Amino acid sequence: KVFGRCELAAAMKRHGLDNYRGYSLGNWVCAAKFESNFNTQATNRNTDGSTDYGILQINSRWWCNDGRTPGSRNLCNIPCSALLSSDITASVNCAKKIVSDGNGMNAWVAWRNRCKGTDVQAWIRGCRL
Repeated sequence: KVFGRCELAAAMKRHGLDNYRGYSLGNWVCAAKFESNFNTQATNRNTDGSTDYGILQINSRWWCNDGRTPGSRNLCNIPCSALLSSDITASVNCAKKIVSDGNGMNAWVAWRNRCKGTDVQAWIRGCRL
């Protein structure tokens, strides 16, 4: 499923992301934009044999099990296929685990280079939330 901007802001808000570990709703919407263009079915294969899954492009090496990645740690305790549902819940729950660590949202390369330090509140402007 490809989410509208405001539809996504709503679902993320509903799932408890606003100000989660100090990151405002706009940071999360901006991350999803540049990671996946709001597409829940986005996939991207990597060199090391791993794959990034779903709306926030979460990687199979540490965070989810796809059965195709050597030494997967599955820290979010989910099959990577869960990250490809039209329902964003699994991606949010995994994102919460990822962001709770020292690296914060810096774990997401596209957030770090496109959203970090910008006027991210713009990403929820217009939305009735």
